[PDB]
Amino acid sequence: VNSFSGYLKLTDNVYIKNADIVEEAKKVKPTVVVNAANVYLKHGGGVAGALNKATNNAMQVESDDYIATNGPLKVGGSCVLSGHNLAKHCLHVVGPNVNKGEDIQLLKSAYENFNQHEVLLAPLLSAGIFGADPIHSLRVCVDTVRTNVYLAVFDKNLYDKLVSSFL
Ligand SMILES: Nc1nc(N)c2ncn(Cc3csc(Cl)n3)c2n1
Repeated sequence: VNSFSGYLKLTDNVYIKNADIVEEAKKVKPTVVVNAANVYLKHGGGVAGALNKATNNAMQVESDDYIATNGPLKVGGSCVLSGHNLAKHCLHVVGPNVNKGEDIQLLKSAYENFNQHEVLLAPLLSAGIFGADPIHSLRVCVDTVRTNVYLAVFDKNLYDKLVSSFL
């Protein structure tokens, strides 16, 4: 038993809700929140900008020290950093950004990072301003992640479409 409430059950291990990831993390305080990061951990918009803003820029400060020491992530890769006031940990995961010309086949690789964590609160990777098809991202998530993932979709209209089209 965990603290997640109000989710539609999609499969044995995947759940979904129409929620802003920031409000959802502040309420649950999960062990792991996933950030939809870029390789530079530059948290400008989408999920990253919203999460970072909620940490009063502490996420960005921590991230800049990480990059200065380790260099950029790979597309498809991840790193674990602090969750600040939102979670114990933040798993920064880089899905392919379609609007950047990155290979969408790396979306499966990106979701594989979730399997290193028993339970996660996460957004749909590569959706929204990353330019991939959200229906596709949800399908790759369900077909790749084996651990317990609580998916949050902020756009109501998108949420309704994802549910009604899910096989
Ligand atoms: N659950 C949630 N909460 C937000 N505050 C939010 N903002 C943009 N998206 C969609 C998204 C997924 S991956 C990238 Cl990039 N954007 C969000 N999803």
